[PDB]
Amino acid sequence: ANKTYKIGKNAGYDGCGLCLAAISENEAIKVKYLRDICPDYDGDDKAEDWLRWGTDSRVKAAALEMEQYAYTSVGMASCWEFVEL
Amino acid sequence: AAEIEKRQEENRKDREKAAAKFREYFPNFVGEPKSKDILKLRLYEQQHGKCLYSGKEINLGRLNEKGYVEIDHALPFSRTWDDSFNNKVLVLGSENQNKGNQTPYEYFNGKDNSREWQEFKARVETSRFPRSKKQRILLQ
Repeated sequence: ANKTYKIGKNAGYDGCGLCLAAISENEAIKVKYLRDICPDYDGDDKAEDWLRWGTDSRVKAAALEMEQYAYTSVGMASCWEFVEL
Repeated sequence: AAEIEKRQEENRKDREKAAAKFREYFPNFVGEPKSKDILKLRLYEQQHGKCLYSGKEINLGRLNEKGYVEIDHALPFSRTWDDSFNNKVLVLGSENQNKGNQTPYEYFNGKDNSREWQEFKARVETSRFPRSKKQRILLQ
């Protein structure tokens, strides 16, 4: 599928990168970048990196917190859009 | 034996170079810079110190300032799946928000050979990007 959503203006956008996004009313209302969740992620924001990093305990904890209020998925921020991966 | 090894090795053999320049230009930086800081400087240098979309001057002293400049994709990932370094540019946050989910060709009205498109193409062509990257950014 790879659904795509506009990232909202108060979501924490910081350019392109792998991120978690909380989706509400067809918009990514909050993004949290992998490079911020996991300071030791020094990769290049390649889509396939989520297979390794999706199971990191810090990613799991961040996603659980977002799921408290909205549908949450891993994906890619790019050009003000969130693409589910 | 397996382009990945060359990528990982040559990509190794490009980060010390960019880390060395970061120390040169920010010799009073506090702590260790991260990869995003290092890459911002690399793109700054290849773009001749200017925002790619607007041509405006990037204040090198503000390079690491929150909200000032961002690295983003030129061609939207949603439409290309292109997460490569050849698809990454350094842009003022405000100009990147105006472009949104458009390609440069769309954003600059390249279909009408507009002056803004010609100006943008000239900035890309005069950058220090490799030919593969100039080609990527200008894809129609």
